[PDB]
Amino acid sequence: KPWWEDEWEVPRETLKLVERLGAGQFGEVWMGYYNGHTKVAVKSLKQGSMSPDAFLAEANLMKQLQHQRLVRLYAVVTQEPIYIITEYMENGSLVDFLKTPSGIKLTINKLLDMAAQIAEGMAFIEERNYIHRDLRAANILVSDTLSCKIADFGLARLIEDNEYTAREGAKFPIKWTAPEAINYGTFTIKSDVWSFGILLTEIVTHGRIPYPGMTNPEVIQNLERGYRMVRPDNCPEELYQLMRLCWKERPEDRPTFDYLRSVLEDFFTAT
Ligand SMILES: Cc1cccc(C)c1-n1c(=O)c2cnc(Nc3ccc(N4CCN(C)CC4)cc3)nc2n2c3ccccc3nc12
Repeated sequence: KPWWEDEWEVPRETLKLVERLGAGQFGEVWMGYYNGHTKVAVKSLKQGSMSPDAFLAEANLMKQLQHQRLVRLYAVVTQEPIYIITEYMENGSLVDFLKTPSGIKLTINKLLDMAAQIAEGMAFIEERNYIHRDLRAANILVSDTLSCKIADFGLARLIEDNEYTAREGAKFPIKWTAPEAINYGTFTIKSDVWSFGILLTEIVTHGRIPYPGMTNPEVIQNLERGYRMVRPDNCPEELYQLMRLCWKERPEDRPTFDYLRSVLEDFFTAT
């Protein structure tokens, strides 16, 4: 819909940027207030850094994917500089939070709770025929009440058939991406499942980089041998075996996110 009819378009005057949370090549992200009282996160595009159409596509997707377990789109300002306003998550990214004095004290019970919350959000994405493609602790935001939500749908895509085929040039994080995606550029919800497995290791190690002491080619070599990530220190065996399900060779053999949610919730109540 044109901006003058779009429910999400709001006057730039309604926003007050208060604190910068991040700055980069394509712009900045700020904590701010909408109409003085509502705390929000604001992403601003650096004119010239990238296509505005590219910048807003993420916001347009989020207009389509709304759920309690996914960071919510709040509004957009489609006049340069273009802004994307969203639901503010007080405790930032999960990978960072798990490293704070608070995150460090979390019991395995709360870690499993969070893991299930994440699988819950993905189950929704899975059900709506979407894929995330960038599922990792860095892309899970934490609230002031210690609840988690899926974020950054920049690579997210509606799946019309079964898979999405990236471009022969597209590049992705080796340690977090499923083999089929790394080798054929083919993504399915099953690829996200693999990423979830990796994310589970990030949770249990309180943010440690997956495959400790290994370079990307070492990782690929070991995977091809049938090996999987070595058991993280202090990782409950039940959880480890759940991770291994996420890492099965055949995409089709990996479980659904609803199954993962279900199991993790049982793990939670058991602890
Ligand atoms: C707005 C937006 C549009 C499209 C896609 C996404 C993912 C967002 N998007 C949010 O929803 C989004 C929602 N909540 C937060 N909270 C938050 C609080 C403290 C810190 N910290 C912790 C303390 N250090 C000091 C500062 C950073 C970091 C984050 N941050 C977001 N951020 C970002 C924060 C830093 C850098 C980039 C960011 N992009 C977003």
